[PDB]
Amino acid sequence: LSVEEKAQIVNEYKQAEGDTGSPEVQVALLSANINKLQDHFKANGKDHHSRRGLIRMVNQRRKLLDYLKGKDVSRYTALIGRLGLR
RNA sequence: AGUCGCUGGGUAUAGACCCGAAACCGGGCGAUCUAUCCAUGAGCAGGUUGAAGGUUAGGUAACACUGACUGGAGGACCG
Ligand SMILES: [Mg+2]
Ligand SMILES: [Mg+2]
Repeated sequence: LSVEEKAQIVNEYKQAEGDTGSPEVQVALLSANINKLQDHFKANGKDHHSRRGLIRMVNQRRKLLDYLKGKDVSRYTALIGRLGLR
């Protein structure tokens, strides 16, 4: 993922902060990066050592959602529907 | 003492006392039956079975894979 494509996302899903630590910043950065790789793995089929890196990012994303659900519900469904998951 | 007739018995060559093969060769006739092919036609009551596919619900990062609804394949099944 590029540098300005990171800066496009942090500007968008900022929690009126200027700050990159909140889960709505972190979940957004991972989800844009999984969608980019899906055509790398339709050309490269036998790329197994890079398949291993993608499953790290998927499992990291389901851990931050349950932390988000384990605190609030209003912040949760305002983020699930804004990305279209589950 | 031989020669040319005539009438008889033989012999040679021609179907050669009469009847009787299976086969072989040469010009034709035939695919209105039957054996394949070609062009143009039509014939097969009824009653079962239920493939692939598709839709949608779940499902998965995605493809997996599940269910339901449909669907109408076969040198398929009874008749
Ligand atoms: Mg004829
Ligand atoms: Mg004929």
